[PDB]
Amino acid sequence: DLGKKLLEAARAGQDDEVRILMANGADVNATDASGLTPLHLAATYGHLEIVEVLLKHGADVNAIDIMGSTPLHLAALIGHLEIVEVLLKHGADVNAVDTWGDTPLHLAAIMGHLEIVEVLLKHGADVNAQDKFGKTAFDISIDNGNEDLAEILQK
Amino acid sequence: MRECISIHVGQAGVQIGNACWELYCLEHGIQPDGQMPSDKTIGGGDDSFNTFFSETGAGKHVPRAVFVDLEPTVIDEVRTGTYRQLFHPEQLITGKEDAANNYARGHYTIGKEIIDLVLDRIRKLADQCTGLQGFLVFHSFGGGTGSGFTSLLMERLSVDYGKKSKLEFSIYPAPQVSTAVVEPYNSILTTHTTLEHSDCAFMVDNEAIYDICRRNLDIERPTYTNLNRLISQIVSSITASLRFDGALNVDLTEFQTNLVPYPRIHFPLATYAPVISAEKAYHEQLSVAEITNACFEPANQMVKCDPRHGKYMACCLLYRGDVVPKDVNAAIATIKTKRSIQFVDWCPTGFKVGINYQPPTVVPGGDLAKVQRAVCMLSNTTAIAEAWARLDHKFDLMYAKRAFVHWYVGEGMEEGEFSEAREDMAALEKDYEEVG
Amino acid sequence: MREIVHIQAGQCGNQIGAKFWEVISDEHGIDPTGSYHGDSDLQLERINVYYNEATGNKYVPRAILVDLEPGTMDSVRSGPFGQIFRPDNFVFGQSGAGNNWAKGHYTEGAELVDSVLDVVRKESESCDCLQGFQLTHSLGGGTGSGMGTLLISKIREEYPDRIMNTFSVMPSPKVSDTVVEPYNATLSVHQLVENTDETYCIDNEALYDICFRTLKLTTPTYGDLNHLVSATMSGVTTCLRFPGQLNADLRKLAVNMVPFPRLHFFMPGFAPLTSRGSLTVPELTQQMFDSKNMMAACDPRHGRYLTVAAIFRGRMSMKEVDEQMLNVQNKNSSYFVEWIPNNVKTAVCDIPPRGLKMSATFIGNSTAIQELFKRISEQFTAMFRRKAFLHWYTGEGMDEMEFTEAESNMNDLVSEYQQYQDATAD
Ligand SMILES: Nc1nc2c(ncn2[C@@H]2O[C@H](COP(=O)(O)OP(=O)(O)OP(=O)(O)O)[C@@H](O)[C@H]2O)c(=O)[nH]1
Ligand SMILES: Nc1nc2c(ncn2[C@@H]2O[C@H](COP(=O)(O)OP(=O)(O)OP(=O)(O)O)[C@@H](O)[C@H]2O)c(=O)[nH]1
Ligand SMILES: COc1ccc(/N=N\c2cc(OC)c(OC)c(OC)c2)cc1O
Ligand SMILES: [Ca+2]
Ligand SMILES: [Mg+2]
Ligand SMILES: [Mg+2]
Repeated sequence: DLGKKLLEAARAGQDDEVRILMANGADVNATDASGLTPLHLAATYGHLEIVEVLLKHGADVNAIDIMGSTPLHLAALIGHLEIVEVLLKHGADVNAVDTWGDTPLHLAAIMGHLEIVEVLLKHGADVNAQDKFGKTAFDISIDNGNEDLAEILQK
Repeated sequence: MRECISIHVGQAGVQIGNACWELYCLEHGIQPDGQMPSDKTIGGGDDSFNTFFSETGAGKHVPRAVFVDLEPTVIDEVRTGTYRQLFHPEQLITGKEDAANNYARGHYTIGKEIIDLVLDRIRKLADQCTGLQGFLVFHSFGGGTGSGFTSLLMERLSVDYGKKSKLEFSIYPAPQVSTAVVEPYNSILTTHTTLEHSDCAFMVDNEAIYDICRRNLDIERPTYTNLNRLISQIVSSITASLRFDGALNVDLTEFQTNLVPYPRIHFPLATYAPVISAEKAYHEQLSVAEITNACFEPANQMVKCDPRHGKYMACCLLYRGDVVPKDVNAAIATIKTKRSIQFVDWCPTGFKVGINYQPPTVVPGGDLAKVQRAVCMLSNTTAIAEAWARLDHKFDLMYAKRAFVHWYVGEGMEEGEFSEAREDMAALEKDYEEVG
Repeated sequence: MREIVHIQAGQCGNQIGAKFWEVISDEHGIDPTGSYHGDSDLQLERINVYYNEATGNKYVPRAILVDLEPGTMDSVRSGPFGQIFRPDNFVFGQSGAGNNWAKGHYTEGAELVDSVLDVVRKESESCDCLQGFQLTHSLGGGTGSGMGTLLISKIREEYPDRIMNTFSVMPSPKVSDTVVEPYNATLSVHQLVENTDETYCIDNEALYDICFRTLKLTTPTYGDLNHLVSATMSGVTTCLRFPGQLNADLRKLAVNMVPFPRLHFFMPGFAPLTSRGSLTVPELTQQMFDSKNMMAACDPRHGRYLTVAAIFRGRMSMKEVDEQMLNVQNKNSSYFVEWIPNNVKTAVCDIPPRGLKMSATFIGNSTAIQELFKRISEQFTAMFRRKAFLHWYTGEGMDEMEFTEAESNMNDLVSEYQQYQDATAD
């Protein structure tokens, strides 16, 4: 089962191992027990090079795990700006919604990744999208008193 | 001659004690080292001043007094002050850590570390007496030591000295000079636990004394030094009958007879006049009629309340100075024809009069002008219930949310003790309503 | 109540801890070699509260320095007062905690805790009347947060009758964009609610906001932030270190500031706000109660004050201060709970801090602190919902149950603040 080893190599940042495993038939779209693919794992752990190789070998840029998280949700949440841009360039759905009604914008806003917030907005992020509690990204900036974030959202 | 022992507890009791004993020395002619040249009998005697001062074979006149605090900084100032040679060194007792403004620490945890030593030292003084009549206990309501330690002490004194009288001088809290938010709690807890162990208690409302200092003495922001000097003048006027020859309140039993009709309503109101600033050294001398009238004015009271809203159960007038008895009779007859004075139907509508013909003494450094005649009125009026209601309301606001209760419970006190103390104050308020 | 034992843990704890010892030494006239060169008897009157008196008239801080990372000792030693600390009081490990709370609390940190406790024991037995402990630490990292909270519980078991006080630095993505900090901070708040008597909440979000928006420093650094921290720390300890009308101590501050045992998280404030290099009583009292002057990113006008203590430093009329304080409380009466009578306490200290003739220090127990706890909770939930980086903690021995427990305790703390904010006298 090369899919299991490819999930581990993507998380560990083993570039050479990822290339070798794909060359021997490893499922690029393999999933773990919660539906995380190698692309979700590389995107969460900040391995830019692995994200780019997986995208050139049939990875679904919009794969969702059991909680509706896409690789873009996790890149936006952890704060990897360079991976957010690559995902958007490869067709990531900027407005994808997870099981909590969160979009990547809500996650970059909560965690204070203002540069990623700017990128999501320039790429079409919906400022009116509400989470399951009815809150938009702007509502989070108002409720938490984040003046810097409120200014960016009003651009 | 029957001896009286004074006990000063916590910062307020100690600081007020220091000012009282300095004034007593000046009144009796005792120097800071205990020497008294007017005392023709050396090494002993039975003069009226011997009720407060014992005598050594070397002629030293020593206060029959004990100073106790759970921390040493305040008592250390007595040990180094002008009157450092006056007191019995073993008469000044200190612990290392204070009650942190917490009744429970003073009563239950920290106070137990020193209660036996304090009683043993009190017994050494008692053993030197020929006919001990009782104790005068000075303390704040608001402090942890003044509230909790005093309560524990009053309980112990009731067991070891069953037939001796106990009188308190108690400092009632005011917002302007207060130390802690929990002072209403401490005030109620100590009032409930001491109620059955005290025969008479003179409350001194800090707000009343603060206002007199500002209005009469023109002191912008009175400190404890200014309050204490005025309080000592009043305490002296109340205790003068125990230390000098006279015919009124000559012993501790007589205070109970004259001022306390029933055991629980044992809180007389003190009024004092005239209070004049030392800056007015050429002031017009006020007559017996003027100073007597001033006793019925609420602004000269030691406790903030309105006697026109209550009924009198007793009224004693204690004069000091150039006062002719017929002038007192005439002034009282005038004062009687005034609708502001109502006695209860079960009491004789009479005024007890005592005159000491020596004018009051002024302390060097004090804010008061010398006067040729002064008066202190002690009355038992149901209007003092207004002081209890103000305090009970402050307690109820916090207790309804159980604010700060955890500090007391964490020091060995049961939560139920709060409700039991409050029900006792409710009964005390109804005791005054029932009389009038 | 006299001696305080100070402990500084982790990078943040040591950096702010060193700045505190540099600022209060200057106030007490103590030079870097431990010698007194001041001009007033008021400076030495309560010196024993923070310094031990060694032979040769040398005042040595009762400071214990702790860290899993070895390189922190060198940075403390190379500071202006680096040689004043006792050599045997530096207890340093061999390798860091990597911003991991589980390493500080259960593995590396737990292996170095018995060594720090031996040092605490020695300094505590050298006290005639120990009042308690003071701890400086961040909640965002691994050592000050994980090992710091472990140290607190250890000291709490051996000295259950002494006061435990902390200066706890709250994380902000504006100063450190490291996404595991809401985990470390939440796990530590769960420990702080149970094991400390009083906590000064110093929030990096507020410190950054003051430097960037008020002082107008475009790129603030730890130095600009720590200048605000050291001024606050000097301010809140004034009544512990100088005579004053009260013989103030950690227990009397607790009894009068904490109405409910869990609500012991204070919002400090300072006036005037100044930067490195760079007033009347009515201006001072107004500024001291202003949202821009608070060291926690909370608007006091969104909640209610349960209790407040204010310390004024310098030459000013005491009557002026009484009137102005009475005036603030009366015209802003809706921001105070009405069921705690006389809940504002004021003190004046003659000696002002360095370079200022006037200063005011605010210590508030305000229900608006829930805003700070809600911010951290929202971030912890965003991360925890996706299980991001949980293996880093569970792999060190932690149970996933501990995370849910910390989250639940924190949300309960927020509900408790809202309960007393909505409470009425009647
Ligand atoms: N008139 C007067 N009131 C005082 C004095 N000292 C304190 N008080 C009042 O007493 C209350 C505080 O209690 P303290 O006597 O200071 O406390 P304590 O008995 O030493 O108890 P702890 O310090 O809590 O152990 C407040 O209401 C103060 O305003 C004083 O010298 N004179
Ligand atoms: N105000 C302020 N915050 C600081 C300082 N140093 C670090 N921090 C903050 O503290 C957090 C990181 O904690 P540190 O103290 O560096 O970590 P530690 O306690 O040494 O733990 P590990 O390195 O994980 O072992 C972040 O929120 C930083 O922004 C400082 O000097 N001042
Ligand atoms: C709301 O009422 C109260 C608040 C605090 C109280 N006493 N404790 C202290 C007060 C201090 O400053 C005013 C202080 O500086 C911070 C101090 O240092 C430790 C102790 C007493 C109060 O009645
Ligand atoms: Ca004689
Ligand atoms: Mg005291
Ligand atoms: Mg570190």
